[PDB]
Amino acid sequence: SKARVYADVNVLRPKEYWDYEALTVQWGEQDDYEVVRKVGRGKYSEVFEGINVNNNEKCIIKILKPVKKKKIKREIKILQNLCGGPNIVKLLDIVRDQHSKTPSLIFEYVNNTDFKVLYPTLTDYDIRYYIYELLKALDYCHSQGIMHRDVKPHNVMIDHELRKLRLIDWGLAEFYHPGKEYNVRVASRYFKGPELLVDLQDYDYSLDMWSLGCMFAGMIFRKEPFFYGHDNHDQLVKIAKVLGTDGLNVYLNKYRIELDPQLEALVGRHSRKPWLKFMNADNQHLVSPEAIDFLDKLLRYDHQERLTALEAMTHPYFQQVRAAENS
Ligand SMILES: O=C(O)Cn1cnc2c(Br)c(Br)c(Br)c(Br)c21
Repeated sequence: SKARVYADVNVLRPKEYWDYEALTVQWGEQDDYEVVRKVGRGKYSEVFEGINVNNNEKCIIKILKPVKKKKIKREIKILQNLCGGPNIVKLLDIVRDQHSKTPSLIFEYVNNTDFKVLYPTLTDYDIRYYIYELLKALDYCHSQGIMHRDVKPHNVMIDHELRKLRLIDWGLAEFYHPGKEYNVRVASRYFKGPELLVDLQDYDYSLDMWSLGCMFAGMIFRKEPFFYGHDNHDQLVKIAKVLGTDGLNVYLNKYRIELDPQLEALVGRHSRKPWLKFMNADNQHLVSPEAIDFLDKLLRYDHQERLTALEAMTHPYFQQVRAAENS
């Protein structure tokens, strides 16, 4: 398998663009940044609102938990390469503690609202608008030879008062090289594409479009998360019960993949459910043939058949967002 767009971005660029192991980190001054309050945490970092003591401007300080040199360089290089792109979080400095060597990444501040409380209040137009803004970020990173590989609501910061969005946490992101076999232990379970779940390692930017489609399904159907598996096997089952097993077998045969027999046994046999099986009273104002059409074109087993992010931006579901942007 090869990406159908942007396959040659790293082939054409200087080796230094993508050879992140050759990066020499240029450390700033740790005392320029002071922690104000904790705002997030995860397996690989704790996140704080901070202040730059020189100019009294807010920032975000991401303090990294113990990590290999290779992995920190990958995230720094990808952030450096993407800084300035539409709706991409901006890495401003990189510092570390002298005694422990604990590194902190310093970002422009973003004033986010908890998605679990925000999404119930978004109107149909707001869903179209924020998904468009997220697609700007995905088409940009893909155009720069990068897959994010962890798109989920937790990594999409939205300041709803200011209608501003940033795609954050580039810690799982990778450069795309044609034919490379990648680790499938990426993304959050509920957003993992079928490629990860069936061990197709030569995947590409289209992985991010499956994760996007799971986010979008969750928003328009008001079902968080949309595919609610308890482990990676159960995740494929939850997908197969919606998309049907016929499509799955076609996919598996095309890429000459066989399922582990236990996984095969769990998946069983399922007809394709129609997307309208999911509409109900709470979500009804958000669900339309344009939304379903757009969703159906993202949630395909075959990663080669999904819309690209640039194709998604042009889908008529977004016509009003485009028209508004034009003036
Ligand atoms: O995980 C990350 O990269 C950083 N991270 C975690 N929670 C984060 C929040 Br809340 C904001 Br606002 C920003 Br900006 C980043 Br950057 C965050």
